[PDB]
Amino acid sequence: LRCMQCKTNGDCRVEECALGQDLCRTTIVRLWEEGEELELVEKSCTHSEKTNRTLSYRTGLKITSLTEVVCGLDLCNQGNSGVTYSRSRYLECISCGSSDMSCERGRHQSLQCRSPEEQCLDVVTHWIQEGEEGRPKDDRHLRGCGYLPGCPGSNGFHNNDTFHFLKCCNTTKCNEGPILELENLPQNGRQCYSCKGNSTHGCSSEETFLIDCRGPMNQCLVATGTHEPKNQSYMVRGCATASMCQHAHLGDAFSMNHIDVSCCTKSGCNHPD
Amino acid sequence: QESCKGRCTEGFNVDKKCQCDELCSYYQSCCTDYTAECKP
Amino acid sequence: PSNCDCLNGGTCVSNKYFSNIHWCNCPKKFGGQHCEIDKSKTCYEGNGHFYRGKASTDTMGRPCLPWNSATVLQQTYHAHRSDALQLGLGKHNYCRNPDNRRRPWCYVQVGLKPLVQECMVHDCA
Ligand SMILES: *[C@H]1O[C@H](CO)[C@@H](O[C@@H]2O[C@H](CO)[C@@H](O[C@H]3O[C@H](CO)[C@@H](O)[C@H](O)[C@@H]3O)[C@H](O)[C@H]2NC(C)=O)[C@H](O)[C@H]1NC(C)=O
Ligand SMILES: *[C@@H]1O[C@H](CO)[C@@H](O)[C@H](O)[C@H]1NC(C)=O
Ligand SMILES: *[C@@H]1O[C@H](CO)[C@@H](O)[C@H](O)[C@H]1NC(C)=O
Repeated sequence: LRCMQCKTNGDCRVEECALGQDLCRTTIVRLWEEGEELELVEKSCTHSEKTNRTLSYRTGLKITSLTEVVCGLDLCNQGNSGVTYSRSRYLECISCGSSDMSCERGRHQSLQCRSPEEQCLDVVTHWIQEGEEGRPKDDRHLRGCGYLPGCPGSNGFHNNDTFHFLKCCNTTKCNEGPILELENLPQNGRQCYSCKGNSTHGCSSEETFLIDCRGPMNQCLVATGTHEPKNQSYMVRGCATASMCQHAHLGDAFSMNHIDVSCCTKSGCNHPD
Repeated sequence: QESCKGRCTEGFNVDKKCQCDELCSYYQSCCTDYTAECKP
Repeated sequence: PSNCDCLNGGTCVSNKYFSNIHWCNCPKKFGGQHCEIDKSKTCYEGNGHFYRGKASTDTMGRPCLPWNSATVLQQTYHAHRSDALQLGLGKHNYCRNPDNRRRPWCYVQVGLKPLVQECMVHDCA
């Protein structure tokens, strides 16, 4: 597997598409603001459990449109995006996001999707604080049009210091209403253990303690997998939905590959033992 | 019939060719005289 | 403290669902990948070396070649060039004066080998 490697500044080359990993991908960000607009394109190798996906949302005067396409052939990210592909406008959803607080200050807006497959989405991405020296720069609330991986319906995980959530629904404006805050959803009754980091220091018995699960996240979960700048071993424990215990939905959450996720029902069943 | 000189600020017309609303460029649906007619 | 090469008080953003591509969140009269472009401005301050903003044409009306195009990629000044951001040279054909000519200029296809041409722009005097 070889791929096109392309920085947003447009400088490109060919990479013998990494080791083990084998998909090339293209990712496009379209920043659109009244008349004017701008397009960033990235291409490169990537791991196998990546897939085709969209997300699009309004912040004030502007709309942002993420999209990432995925194939698996020695050079196939090669060539242009994809007359009229928007011959129409489809589902209508509410949309806003944290970058201008449109979400947080209830300044929600109507946004129509550009394709027949897109649904309305509410994604939540919360982090206690530091890891590198500030951590991911995901907007904390984002809602709008899209088709994200493992979508129909919902999924979520939280633990001592993180909370991620995807609602993803096919009905008209089915994404509206007040923005979730976790500390804000009911305790469901389950207790589960919680940690991040390595099995020794990070996720050791002495460092792993119970938390009260909330909302529909009522399975205790253990995930092990391999982190980015290719530091192996990363483990995570917490409260999740059954949806999370199915598929590598935790992958994209925690910037992790090649991942096993055990899960269980009875409270506390979650311990390193 | 297309043409945005027609009113030029109704909104999205689901049975209509080009559009003349505020998001037509987003949806990539403007009339080629939008810019001209109502955005000089 | 800050992050990404956002300029002009841009705020950086990324997304976990999309290979953590990152990009700037720009205010008002700045756009470009990095809020690099003063979309407000219409003239240049003396010399032009610190002129950003748009304007893509030389004296004859000829349009500028893009700083990232293959031809321009053969000159001294082009977008794939480390200091490229600090020189205002990117994926656009906006006028610049990274080499302190009397004024803002650009590469223009006249003949084969393309020529540097003083550019369509006003001095704020
Ligand atoms: C479990 O994960 C811990 C994550 O931090 C790890 O801690 C420390 O990680 C750093 C990684 O940079 C190591 O230092 C190395 O990094 C620099 C390059 O930035 C090199 O120049 C140094 O020579 C060095 O190789 C530390 O060695 C490491 N030490 C600590 C605090 O433990 C743990 O080591 C990891 N252990 C497990 C469970 O595998
Ligand atoms: C989405 O993935 C499918 C394979 O399942 C592929 O056929 C398609 O081209 C991908 N993306 C788009 C919109 O082209
Ligand atoms: C959306 O997905 C399919 C469309 O046929 C359907 O079976 C499902 O029930 C729909 N979701 C609802 C009920 O809104």
